[PDB]
Amino acid sequence: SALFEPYTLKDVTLRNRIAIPPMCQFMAEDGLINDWHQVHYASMARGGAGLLVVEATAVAPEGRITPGCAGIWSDAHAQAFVPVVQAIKAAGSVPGIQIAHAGRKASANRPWEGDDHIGADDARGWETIAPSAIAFGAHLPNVPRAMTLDDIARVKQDFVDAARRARDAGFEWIELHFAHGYLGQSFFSEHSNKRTDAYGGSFDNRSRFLLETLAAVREVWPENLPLTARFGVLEYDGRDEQTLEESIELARRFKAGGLDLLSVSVGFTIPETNIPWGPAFMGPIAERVRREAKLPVTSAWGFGTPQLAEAALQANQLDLVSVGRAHLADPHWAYFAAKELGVEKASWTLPAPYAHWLER
Amino acid sequence: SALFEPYTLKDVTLRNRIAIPPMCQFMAEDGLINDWHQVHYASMARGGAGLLVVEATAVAPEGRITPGCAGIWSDAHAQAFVPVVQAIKAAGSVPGIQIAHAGRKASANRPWEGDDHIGADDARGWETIAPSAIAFGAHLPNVPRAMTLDDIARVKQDFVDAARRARDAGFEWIELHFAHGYLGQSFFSEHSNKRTDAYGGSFDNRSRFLLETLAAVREVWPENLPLTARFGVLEYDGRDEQTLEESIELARRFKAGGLDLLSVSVGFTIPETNIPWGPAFMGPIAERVRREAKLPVTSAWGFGTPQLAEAALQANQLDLVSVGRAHLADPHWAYFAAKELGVEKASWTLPAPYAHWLERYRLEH
Ligand SMILES: Cc1cc2nc3c(=O)[nH]c(=O)nc-3n(C[C@H](O)[C@H](O)[C@H](O)COP(=O)(O)O)c2cc1C
Ligand SMILES: Cc1cc2nc3c(=O)[nH]c(=O)nc-3n(C[C@H](O)[C@H](O)[C@H](O)COP(=O)(O)O)c2cc1C
Ligand SMILES: CCOC(=O)/C(=N\O)C(C)=O
Ligand SMILES: CCOC(=O)/C(=N\O)C(C)=O
Repeated sequence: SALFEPYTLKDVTLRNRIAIPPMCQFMAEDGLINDWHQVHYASMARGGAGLLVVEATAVAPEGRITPGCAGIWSDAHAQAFVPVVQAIKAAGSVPGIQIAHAGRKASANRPWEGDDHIGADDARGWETIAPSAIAFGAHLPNVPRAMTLDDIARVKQDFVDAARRARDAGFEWIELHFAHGYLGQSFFSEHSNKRTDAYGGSFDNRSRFLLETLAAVREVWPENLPLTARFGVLEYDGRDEQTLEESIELARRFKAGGLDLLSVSVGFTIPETNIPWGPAFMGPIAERVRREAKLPVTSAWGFGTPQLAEAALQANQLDLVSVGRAHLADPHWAYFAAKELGVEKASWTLPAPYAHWLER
Repeated sequence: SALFEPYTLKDVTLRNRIAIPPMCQFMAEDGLINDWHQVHYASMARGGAGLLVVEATAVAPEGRITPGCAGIWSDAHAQAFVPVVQAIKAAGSVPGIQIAHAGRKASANRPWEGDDHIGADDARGWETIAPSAIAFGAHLPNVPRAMTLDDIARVKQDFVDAARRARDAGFEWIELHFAHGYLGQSFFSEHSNKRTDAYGGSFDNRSRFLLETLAAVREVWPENLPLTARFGVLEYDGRDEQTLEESIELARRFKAGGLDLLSVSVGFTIPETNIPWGPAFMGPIAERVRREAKLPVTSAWGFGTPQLAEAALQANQLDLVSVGRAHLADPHWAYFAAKELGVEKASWTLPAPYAHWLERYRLEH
């Protein structure tokens, strides 16, 4: 089974090709994780996935999506991640973290608490920032404050500080969150970036915030640990061929700037789109990024059935298959996949106290 | 769905009829549980089961099955369970514990490390105790020493102390391990009990250790929390009708002694048996105990699919369905069962950070 072949990248060896992508839990308080996250991450890691990327973790308080989002904007926040890192590693998985800034989508309620913007004057809300003073719209109406050059410098340094904290907490894999309509994605997209200075307009200018942030993080993130990013490569906004071509060029520049692997996703920059509502539509798109930018990739969105994950690898569309919601449903999904694909000694995907009893 | 109806026993209410039965993890050191157990139990409790009975926990060091078994023979051992109790409760489940003494099956290797008795020249082992100096046989050849009267008094007091510690740690449900060929079961069975004193040689004498231990625990265990036991009611040794009749009479005496629920199992007292493993094969046996002894019951050993669990309740065989190995495979099995049975808002079997995203309407529209 291709899904259960190991994978090497820099000094890291993943025991299989199953990655758990970042999934916000909305359970932190003032950015601090707690026993929700400790059990959640340790259980999924014991389930057998080779890599576990911890949820979008804000580089600054205003970069949280919600009041429940994790943060890494102080040393105390970073120290709280140490037992999570160590439990993931003790399970034989590789601990990663996605560091993030929600941009204009920040200051929102938790998804099961309305999912909508909280006003900045509410005690629970705060002021949001973005490349341009233009709202997402729909349930996120609040107009963000357009960033100055000083704001750009400050946020970049927050990403750098977050990466250094993640390093010292023991994460072995980092992912910059440049996808999903948050700050980085919104600098890239002409829908949200109306700037006419050095950070807007041309392809070079729209790419600048992302490339400068990557380069600044690269100075502090160890050369021997994978440096990765998530990026939305199309929007399903009627401009897909041109947008994908530009995104592939940015991926080439990421590679030239030291990126080791790209998590290929959708932009979600604006609500006026027509994104597919079915599984594995990203397969051929991720494949094109991988082949044309000559860079390892992962992708997600419906690959959480064992045969689909296996097919994507056999087709060389992906190097790792990210499986998100299936791991919320079943933290031992990797074992389920091994069983379904007929892997020899499939139960030993799990630790001995489970594996011994579940042997075929 | 019957499987998702609440159940009340004494002053404890379970949110559904899915119980996670005790399952040894073999990961403790010197009886102390650790991060293995913390995550293991918290994750299963978040999975939605209404009751989680923590694994066989030794009342005394020599009553561990293996060097990896949990213990509760000191207050520090009990304190180690406090965060497990709290995590199970925080998840909305009810924390129980099975307190145990492995008897002649003690001093064994972990199942994936040979599963057999530790040899004499291995310093990890210890002398075992039992009603009589007779080995189980097969892969458990070590001969135990026959208990003295003082040993009997001491082990009973160890059960009392263990129950008091479990109570003080916050457990809301206790299960005495009188099954599976361990110390209590071995007092009841004529295969293993060769005594001629007050503790063997008649039905009353063979029942005595179990009834005295129950009564001693009852003095310290709160009236308002379920007092339960697991007991092997037949052996599949060619003596089933007579053995089941005696076991059901003992169950009636457990009820008279304040037992609130019986976990109905197989004796496993000796290896020379022919157990007819199959789907839900214990259903009719559990129903017979339930009806003849007039005691609520649970059982296990093949109910671990959503339809088998639901059917055992619809057939009036069980009050709670114990689902063991399926929860090792999938800690969120209770959610899986709710989904498979078409329960309304099935994903809300889980906490919100999972339930929101797994809502069937959200997934389908
Ligand atoms: C609860 C939840 C939280 C998510 N949080 C993040 C996040 O923090 N960062 C991110 O890049 N994507 C996030 N996403 C997207 C997932 O990483 C993934 O792409 C998506 O769930 C699709 O994969 P799946 O079909 O296997 O679930 C989240 C998805 C879910 C369901
Ligand atoms: C790993 C494991 C450990 C077990 N440990 C115990 C135990 O501590 N106490 C007990 O009474 N039964 C124990 N048993 C038996 C289970 O409680 C249960 O009866 C058995 O798994 C059958 O139910 P199932 O078909 O749902 O798995 C154990 C079973 C397993 C698989
Ligand atoms: C829909 C795209 O947005 C995401 O997946 C996400 N983070 O990236 C969350 C928290 O939902
Ligand atoms: C087979 C009967 O014995 C059991 O189920 C048991 N404990 O009760 C263990 C640890 O295996």
